[PDB]
Amino acid sequence: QETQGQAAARAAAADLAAGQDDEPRILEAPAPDARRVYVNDPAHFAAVTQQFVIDGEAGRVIGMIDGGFLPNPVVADDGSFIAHASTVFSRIARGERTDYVEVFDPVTLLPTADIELPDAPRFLVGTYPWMTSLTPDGKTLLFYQFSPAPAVGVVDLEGKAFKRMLDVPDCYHIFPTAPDTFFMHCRDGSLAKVAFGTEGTPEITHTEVFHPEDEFLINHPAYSQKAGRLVWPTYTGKIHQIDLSSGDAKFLPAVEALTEAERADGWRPGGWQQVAYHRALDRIYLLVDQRDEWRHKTASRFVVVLDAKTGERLAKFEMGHEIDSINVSQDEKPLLYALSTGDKTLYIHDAESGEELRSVNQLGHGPQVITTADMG
Amino acid sequence: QETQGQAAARAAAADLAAGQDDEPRILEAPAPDARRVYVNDPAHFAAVTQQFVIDGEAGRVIGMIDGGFLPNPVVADDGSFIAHASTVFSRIARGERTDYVEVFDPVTLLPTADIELPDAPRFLVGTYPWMTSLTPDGKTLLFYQFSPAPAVGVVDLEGKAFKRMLDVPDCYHIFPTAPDTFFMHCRDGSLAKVAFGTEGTPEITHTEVFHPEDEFLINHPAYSQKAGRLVWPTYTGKIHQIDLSSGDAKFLPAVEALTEAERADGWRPGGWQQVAYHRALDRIYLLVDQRDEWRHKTASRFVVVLDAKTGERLAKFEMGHEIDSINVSQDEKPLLYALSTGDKTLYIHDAESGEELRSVNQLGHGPQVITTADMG
Amino acid sequence: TDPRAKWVPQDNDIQACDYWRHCSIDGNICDCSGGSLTNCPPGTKLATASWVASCYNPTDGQSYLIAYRDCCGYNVSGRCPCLNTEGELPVYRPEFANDIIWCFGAEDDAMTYHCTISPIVGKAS
Amino acid sequence: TDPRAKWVPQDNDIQACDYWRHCSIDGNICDCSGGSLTNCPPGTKLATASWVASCYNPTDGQSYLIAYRDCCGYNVSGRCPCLNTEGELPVYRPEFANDIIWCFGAEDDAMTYHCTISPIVGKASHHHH
Amino acid sequence: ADDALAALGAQLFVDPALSRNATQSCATCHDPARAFTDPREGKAGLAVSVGDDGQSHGDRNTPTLGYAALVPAFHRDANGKYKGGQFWDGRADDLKQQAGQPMLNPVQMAMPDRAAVAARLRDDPAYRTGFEALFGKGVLDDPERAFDAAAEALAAYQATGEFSPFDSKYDRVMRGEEKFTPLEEFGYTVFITWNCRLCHMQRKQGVAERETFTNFEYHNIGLPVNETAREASGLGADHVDHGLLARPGIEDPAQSGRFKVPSLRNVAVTGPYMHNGVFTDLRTAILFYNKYTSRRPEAKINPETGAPWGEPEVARNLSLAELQSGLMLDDGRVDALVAFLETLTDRRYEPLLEESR
Amino acid sequence: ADDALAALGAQLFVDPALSRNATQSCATCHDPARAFTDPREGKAGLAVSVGDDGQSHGDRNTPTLGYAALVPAFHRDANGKYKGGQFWDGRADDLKQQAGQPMLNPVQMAMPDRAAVAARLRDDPAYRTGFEALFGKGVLDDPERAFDAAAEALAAYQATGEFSPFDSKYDRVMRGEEKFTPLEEFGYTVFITWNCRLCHMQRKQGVAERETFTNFEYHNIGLPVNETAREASGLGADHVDHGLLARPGIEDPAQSGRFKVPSLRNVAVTGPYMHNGVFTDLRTAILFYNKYTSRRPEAKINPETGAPWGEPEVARNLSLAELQSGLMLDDGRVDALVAFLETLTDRRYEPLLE
Ligand code: HEC
Ligand code: HEC
Ligand code: HEC
Ligand code: HEC
Ligand SMILES: [Ca+2]
Ligand SMILES: [Ca+2]
Ligand code: NA
Ligand code: NA
Ligand code: NA
Ligand code: NA
Repeated sequence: QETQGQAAARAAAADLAAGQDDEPRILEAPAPDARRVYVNDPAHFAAVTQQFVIDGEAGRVIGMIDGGFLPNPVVADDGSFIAHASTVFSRIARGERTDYVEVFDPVTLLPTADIELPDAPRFLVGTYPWMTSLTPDGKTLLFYQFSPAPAVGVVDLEGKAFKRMLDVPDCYHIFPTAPDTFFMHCRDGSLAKVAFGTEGTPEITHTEVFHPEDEFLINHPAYSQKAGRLVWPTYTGKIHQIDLSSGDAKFLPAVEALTEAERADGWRPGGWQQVAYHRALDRIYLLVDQRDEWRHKTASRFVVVLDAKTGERLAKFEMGHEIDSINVSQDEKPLLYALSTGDKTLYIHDAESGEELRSVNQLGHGPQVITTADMG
Repeated sequence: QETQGQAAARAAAADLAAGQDDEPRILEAPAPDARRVYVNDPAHFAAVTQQFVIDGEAGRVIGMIDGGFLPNPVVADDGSFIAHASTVFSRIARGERTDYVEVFDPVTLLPTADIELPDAPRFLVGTYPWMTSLTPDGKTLLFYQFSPAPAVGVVDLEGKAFKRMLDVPDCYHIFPTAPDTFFMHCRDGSLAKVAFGTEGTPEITHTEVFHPEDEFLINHPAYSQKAGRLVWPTYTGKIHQIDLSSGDAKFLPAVEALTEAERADGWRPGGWQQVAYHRALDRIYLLVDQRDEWRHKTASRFVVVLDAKTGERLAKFEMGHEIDSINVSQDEKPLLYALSTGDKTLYIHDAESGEELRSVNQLGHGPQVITTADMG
Repeated sequence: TDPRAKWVPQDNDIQACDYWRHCSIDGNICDCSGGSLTNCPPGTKLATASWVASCYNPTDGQSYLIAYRDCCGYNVSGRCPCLNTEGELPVYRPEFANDIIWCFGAEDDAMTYHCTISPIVGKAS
Repeated sequence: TDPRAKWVPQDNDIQACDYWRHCSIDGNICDCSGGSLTNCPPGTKLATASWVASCYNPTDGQSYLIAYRDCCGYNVSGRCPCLNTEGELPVYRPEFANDIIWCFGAEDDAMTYHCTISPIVGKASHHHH
Repeated sequence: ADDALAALGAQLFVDPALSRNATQSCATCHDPARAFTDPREGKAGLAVSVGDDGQSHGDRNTPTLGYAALVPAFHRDANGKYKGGQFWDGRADDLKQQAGQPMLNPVQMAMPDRAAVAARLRDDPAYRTGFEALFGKGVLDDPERAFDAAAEALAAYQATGEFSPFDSKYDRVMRGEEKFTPLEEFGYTVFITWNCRLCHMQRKQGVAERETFTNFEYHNIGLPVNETAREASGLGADHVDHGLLARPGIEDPAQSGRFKVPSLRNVAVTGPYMHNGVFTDLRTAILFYNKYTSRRPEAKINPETGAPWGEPEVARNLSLAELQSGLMLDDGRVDALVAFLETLTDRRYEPLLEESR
Repeated sequence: ADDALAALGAQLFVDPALSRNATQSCATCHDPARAFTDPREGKAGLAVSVGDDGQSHGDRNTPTLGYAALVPAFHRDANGKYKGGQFWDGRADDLKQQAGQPMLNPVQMAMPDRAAVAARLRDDPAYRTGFEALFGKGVLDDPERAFDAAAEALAAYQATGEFSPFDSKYDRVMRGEEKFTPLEEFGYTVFITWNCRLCHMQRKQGVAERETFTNFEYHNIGLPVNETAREASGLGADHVDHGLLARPGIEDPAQSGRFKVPSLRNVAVTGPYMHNGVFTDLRTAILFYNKYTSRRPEAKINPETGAPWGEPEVARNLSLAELQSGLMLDDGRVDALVAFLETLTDRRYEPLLE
């Protein structure tokens, strides 16, 4: 119940009274850990953007990272670095475009690499986490290109160099599964598995078509690279789960996040990052609310929690705020992070009880993407 | 009654009903006129900023210009162009700094010049309009440098080139009076007159000291380049008026904008652009409220209008909002523009009655600076 | 006001988020930064790409195809933000997807988002 | 929250704009973006330049010189914005002026504003104020 | 009168006595069984047509007359864009001005002059009777009147519902009478959201009552010379078809190489394609557009030849703004566009789609 | 004990019998009338001092003893910065270790070694009595105890309030007894907001109980050789004064050219300035700092010579982060600083300010 700013005043007052000297200097952020959480602010399409590095346990901003236009954040699951693919222009929003990737030290936050991407190849889109993605080893960053056609760019983080573009079919998102492989979701309702070398036509294989043309799969599926679990809601709260851990796609049984009576009464998922997945608990969290069928990017006030294996509902939390995105820490007794784009506040909840524990406000203009490292 | 959006809905429905085709295209802003007003948003020290071009008559945004870090806007009084001195960095707020001047066509808003300033010489400070200034011929832009010492940079807009830095004494602000001369305000309490040829130390001439050390002159004086009138309020609403029309400084009788009993009951000027001067009406407008001595940057809810030659209060308006900055159109029957940094709203007032006519909201993050052309 | 309620089109104010043509807009209405319903503001560049939605016009009972186009090459306007998603499909059906910055084809290679226009291109079928 | 009333310092919460040492701060309290009362957040560069103010400490009734220093090279933090102006003098008295981006001396030539620290550098009494 | 004038035009249209050797009528090159285009093989395939002498080949592809009556008369709009007219280069203002030109062209019907045309009309008592009822006694004795009257009748006949019936599946679908296949529907969505719409829709915005899938403007899309056609036409290896600039009174070199945007109605059945019949397959015509957008090497190769498309005949004034859209059509979208364009086939030509499919 | 020790050191301090020819006392070079510095004009002017032999000159400016007792003993702090000690190069740990070095330095007092020092102590009946009472009978018959005891007395004397009275105007103002003049106050405000406070203040933040206007660090500010001093010293024109690196046990090449930040107390009356007395005027010393900040021609020229300052004696390890502050001191701030610095003059030397 003492706030951090109160504790700080108390401590400063004591140093003054005691004659204690200290050198003004640049702080290091505390070492990354499971309760570190990143909030990216795409700032409703502004040319420049911000990421907030947050201690979820203390509910303290421990740093920030500046970015350009609709950057794609990635966080190495092991805590060793963070990175983004970003876009700047020579005159704010006009002039020569430079796309680049920066890699940052997670405690000093200094850029340790700045790697130009030739020919301005990034997909500019409202931020979808899985449109830029690290391979599990951390050495390669894969970014999606839409124009002139779906393609995927390969960046060597270890050599700090752009490598190549890969031509892919009419597919979307990048779920890497290995140093040289990733999956994408195709217009035709299949997944595409893409395996690529330094040179040569990548090997592309499609799964069977796993959803009908009129079942719509949201832009913000949750993907646990460490579990190979792709958790993909539909507009109706039907949840496809795809197991990629074998290195090939296995389709798991569908579950419904909502009951028939809920669905008959207009319950549907909605928001941005509508879904989270806690690896250790094998639990899905889905933002849902009563809503018309085409209000699917609106905030929601409820999180249903369900057992990913059985589809059994474990909880329905009344979040008590307009939540657009959720994610969870990947530790035991996880935190359930509930980001409100409209309140520019991350609410931090106990994920077991749903109780709000604390909050971090003033997180930019339009914060929408929560990222955590899965360090365990 | 009918708002702009409503009128537009009706015109669109009529065109649809009539089968009228029209080519989607880039609009041209209406020609510059006296009622055009520019609101600059320094955005509370954000790295990129925006300027809003507004038709004050309709209370409509008619365009925008993007800027860098704490740019200094200027508007040619004749409406022929606008320009800014701006600052960008190679990686949002870090990296190689480029200071530059852009000149813009006032109806397509396209940049017609982009002139790099060597050695990053701009003074980075919350936006003071008279820290960057056009000479009356529009051929030269003069900007202030604070580091390593007060200096003034000369930029040739005609040749589109930076010329050189002028060494000055310990002085501040730039009030051009002629193609080769401008005044500054010095620490010792004088104005300095700086005449620059194309070469050599310039010639510098101090006025008398015109205010004591403990009399504080605000960072936002009003300056009418066409009138030669430098209007300089102090913390207490005392107003220095300095006539530079003759080429040399002559000090008009000092004037008080508040009465003794107001002073005594706590009335003081406060805000950002606290003062406006209407050239043809020879009239001063001062933002005031009841406030402590050291709350001199806070918003004010009242404007007093006073005659410049007599000191007589002509009006006291209750603005009905928290106002940080004021300016006026320089036409007959001028608008009094009252910009609320907090509301991000330019309130457009009839300068005669003080009635609120209309308003333009959503003017960025922290709009502070109103500029108009004196086209008459 | 209820964000989750069924969107109710009107054909009486183009700056409001319930204006009928905006049934799948994402961003800012260009009319609010110096453009117009179907034209871009000065200094910006008009994309040739578009997304489409079928939007019901309560004036005439007809549904029209609105092929949104972006005005590009400026920072986001910040005025009249709206997000509607009538019939809006995910990114893999990109002709009906609206998180994409549809600035392609804009002059000078402009790809930053400033605002969106809402022109009609046909009757829905 | 009466913006024009005399500013009343407290010695109980440094993230609040009424914290005694912030008596002439302009911008953002570094403690809200990962710095501390007297240290800059990670990634930023500490300027050697300052503007100073004498700030009254309600706790001991002493007035201390606070030499504000900016942490630079980042876009403005956007958290705990504050502007106070106790003793603040206009730009021609730059030693007490707080609109200036006091980023001089910062490593790497950083001159963008992120936030400001509030360290004590002396005891005070100025003639003004 | 309206009925009768068209009925006269009907007779003239199929009458080969309007060709010098009496071998050729309009209907010979604009064959009603082929959406009024020329099914006949010549030295350049179906690219260009053979005249009444049996030897002379034109240098341009015979266009459909279907929906040609919807094209406005040639004019320059307020934005300095030329629009409308007849012929690929707009050199005729309208159908009536156009009608007499094949009659007198020695490369087409090759009548020596107007008097020879009128002598032919006089030989036929039905024409004396029909022309006289509409245009007055002795009309056929005056070669200028007879020729103008024959053009008028032929323009009238081409304005009938037979030429523009609006009974394509597309029309039926827009009436609510049936629905597109899902491929057709995707094709329509692509057509209306991609750059095709910038040229192949009547209007910039809003809805047209009688859509013909052209804005009637003039664009250089940077087509190569059709070498076999160009050889057959005999115009020379150094000849440049300047398109609209060939129209008399057009002098602006920015119009060089621009041609009238064709209606895409019946496009499925009126191959080969473009002003010089250069592409034989509808899919090719579509793929040509990828050359401005795709970074894939194949986008530079004409699939019908396996060779580069070729240098533009006219390398300047290309419509790069519209053409360089930044987005490549993948095969599924090309397939979709084919399906959609096939829906633009008039009801009576539907049986022709079997063979093209 | 503490009084009596210091009182013995007071006798020794002025006693020329601690020099070879009995011509020189500590007080000869550290003259109490000149804030314990050397008023005597030699070869190289006042830049350096002459020893007992009448001909040997040193290669460093004789510093004040005032406030030397507040310098911590030499140590490396946890940030890796060396701090404290005595002599310009910190080569003595503290006052006690410093005191005997002049006595034996052939270029200064020139006693042959410790026994010669003892013997001179035995010549004076007063010393036998004074030393014996504090350190015990026979102290003077043992050269080592005698010399250490003399050094201890000297150090104790230098720790007396007399050497560090804190009665400058600055002290009086900080007690609320007096106000600064406007010029002095400006000078103080400049001092504490400009780079000077990064080095000439005891602490980084908070308030010092006994400010001596030095953080006791070592910095190379990039000074040139004092050519005439160097000539007079006889060290050779090839010689390089490496400052702190010359302290035994310091090997770190980063320390070459670094010298102890002097206390600015009494600075106004202890010219010439810097470790080598290269600048005669206080204003010049202050202007030297502009060479790092100012892009004006004048900044490159030593106004006492009319010529460029000179290349640094040691080009490496300049404290550029501190010195390149991005701001130039205008003449007005230099005046303000002079004025402020003069306020750090102890009361008894206020008469010396002209
Ligand atoms: C020998 C073949 C041939 C005959 C016979 C012929 N045409 Fe054509 N027609 C063409 C060719 C080839 C063009 C395109 C020529 C050009 O663009 O220069 C054409 C163009 C036209 C056009 C312009 C259509 C458009 O979209 O631009 C019309 C109308 C037309 N013909 C009608 C007629 C009529 C009426 C007759 C009989 C009086 C006729 N044609 C006889 C081959 C012929
Ligand atoms: C810049 C204007 C423009 C754009 C965009 C354009 N067209 Fe065309 N199209 C033309 C013109 C002009 C011609 C005739 C070119 C010529 O023959 O010289 C043409 C010809 C065609 C033809 C041949 C028709 C015939 O009768 O010979 C087809 C099929 C066609 N286009 C389809 C498309 C499709 C599908 C798109 C979208 C991928 C498209 N066009 C985009 C201008 C354009
Ligand atoms: C010949 C002149 C001379 C005499 C005699 C002399 N000194 Fe010094 N003193 C100096 C010089 C020169 C330095 C600086 C030497 C250096 O840095 O290497 C100095 C430095 C010191 C310092 C270090 C001060 C500081 O801030 O670093 C102390 C303490 C000191 N002297 C005390 C004494 C005492 C005690 C005696 C008598 C035993 C004495 N001095 C005799 C010239 C003299
Ligand atoms: C980088 C740390 C540093 C900074 C900053 C600095 N000084 Fe110094 N100052 C020193 C050192 C070290 C010396 C002695 C240099 C030497 O002799 O080698 C010194 C010497 C002086 C002297 C000569 C003192 C004497 O007894 O000889 C004066 C006067 C002085 N400084 C004033 C200032 C002023 C005023 C400023 C601010 C403009 C300033 N200094 C900034 C480190 C610094
Ligand atoms: Ca054809
Ligand atoms: Ca000295
Ligand atoms: Na051919
Ligand atoms: Na011509
Ligand atoms: Na000398
Ligand atoms: Na050493």
